[PDB]
Amino acid sequence: NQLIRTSGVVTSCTGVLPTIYQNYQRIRIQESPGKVAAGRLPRSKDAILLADLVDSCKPGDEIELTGIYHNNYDGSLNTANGFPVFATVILANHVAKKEDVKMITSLSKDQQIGEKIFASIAPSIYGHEDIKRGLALALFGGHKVRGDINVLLCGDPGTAKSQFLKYIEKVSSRAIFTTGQGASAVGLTAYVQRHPVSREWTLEAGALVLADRGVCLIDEFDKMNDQDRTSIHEAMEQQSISISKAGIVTSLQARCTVIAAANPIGGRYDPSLTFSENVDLTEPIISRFDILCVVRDTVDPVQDEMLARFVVGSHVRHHPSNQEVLKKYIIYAKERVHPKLNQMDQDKVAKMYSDLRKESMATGSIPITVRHIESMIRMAEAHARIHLRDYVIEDDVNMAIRVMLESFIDTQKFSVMRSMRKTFARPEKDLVDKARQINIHNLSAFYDSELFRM
Amino acid sequence: TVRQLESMIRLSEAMARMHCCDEVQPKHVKEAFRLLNKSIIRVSEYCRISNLIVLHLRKVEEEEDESALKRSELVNWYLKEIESEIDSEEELINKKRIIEKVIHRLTHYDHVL
Repeated sequence: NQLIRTSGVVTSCTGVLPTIYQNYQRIRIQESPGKVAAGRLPRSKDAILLADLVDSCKPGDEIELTGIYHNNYDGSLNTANGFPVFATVILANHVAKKEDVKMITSLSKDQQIGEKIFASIAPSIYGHEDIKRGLALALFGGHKVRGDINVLLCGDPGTAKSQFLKYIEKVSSRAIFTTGQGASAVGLTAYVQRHPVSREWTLEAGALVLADRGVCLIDEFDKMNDQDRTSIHEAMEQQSISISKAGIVTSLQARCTVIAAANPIGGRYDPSLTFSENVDLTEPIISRFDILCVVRDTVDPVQDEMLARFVVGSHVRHHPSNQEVLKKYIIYAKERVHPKLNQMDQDKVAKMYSDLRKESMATGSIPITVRHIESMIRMAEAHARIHLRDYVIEDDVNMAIRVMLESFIDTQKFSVMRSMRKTFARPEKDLVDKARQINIHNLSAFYDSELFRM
Repeated sequence: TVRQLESMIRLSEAMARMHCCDEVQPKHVKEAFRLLNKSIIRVSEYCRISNLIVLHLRKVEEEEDESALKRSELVNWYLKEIESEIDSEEELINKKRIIEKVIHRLTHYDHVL
């Protein structure tokens, strides 16, 4: 019974859904953001639209909600469901329609701290050199200028390696653990349940919507149910729902960086049969992984020695005995750095990678796909975003080479030790290749003066 | 797995809590070691693919180069195959002792033809 000031985000609209119940509709709203202090689970809001703000609300509006919480519980007739602990009917009254940052920013441009920054990226376990690259790319998360990152890990769940992704939420702003089946409410997958005579069908709001222009973290991806796979297969391809029948049109935004880790089925390579050729599953779902990394070395007690002492030392600190400055340095950078492109140097950048493709076509029969390259070009993008030095050093060149060699190990039989020694030791699709020869992405660049008129 | 490291750390709380007499004698040290050692032990891999499929298909070419088989030549040709692949040569000798028990079991059971 008091006017309350708060904030919230509109997530979805219910135009796509089909007389007492018809007066109102149902929407899924959260208030608590991702934070270390917000670790305890909060009480979710369920707002009711009384046919007033329908079709006027669009996703991505960081708006403020103000009103009074009257507990005018309309379910006195006991013919519906009920609200959580915050037992009150929530009405909508405010939706808009149309510093330490500076001190850190001063240190951000400084090059003295810009040198040791990539030598402290992974202090928890020190991991593997490839993982840090994936983490750094994920931290920045970088018209139709979009992209997705598939970071792969090869371990086992019993070791905390499976739990290594848990440490990301300390740095990430939006992390939700699915654990597979029976996740928290909606686990990014849409499902249908049987409802009584008078209740509202559920519009499934995934964490995909809640992290618009954000980052969404997925754990235990391969332990999800087979049924969920069928629904999610189509949405992941387009990161939205697009219908072009010109009769029914709608769009639902899902633009987070899909971060997930695959779990090997049983043993690593105990069976003696082929890995790629012995799969009954569907091709397009498996082929969503851009990089297929293999583990390097098996028995290294010296490397394993360091981790054990970390555990022992860690347990010491927790027993009784009688730095946000560094967290936000990388995160804030991805919002301010937006360099421009030079027209006379655009060809030279794209020229270098094109040469590497045609080399692989000499001895073979189209054995390399452009799609793998398609991820590699966006990966180099963060390099310029970090240093802004206009060139790439040869030190980084060696590291990116190790990415590709691991991929060939998994797909090819161990006989890769004979044919690929030299690299290791030292018609719609055809038209796409044609564009790389001229270094022009736009296929409608002829008479672009008349497109501006329209 | 390393998880037992936490478990073995938990073991120490039983030992220290028992006496709390602020006195150490050497007798408690020797006797403790014997009990722990016996109980604890009981309660792509290059080795796993070379023996079962590679050696079966490798002996066709090697026989044309060597007239006979010698124990001295067995380790000699193996080193050249794995040159610059592993920067650990000392651990190879450990493989020598294990395989001898393995290979003798394979002959009566006819697992490798």
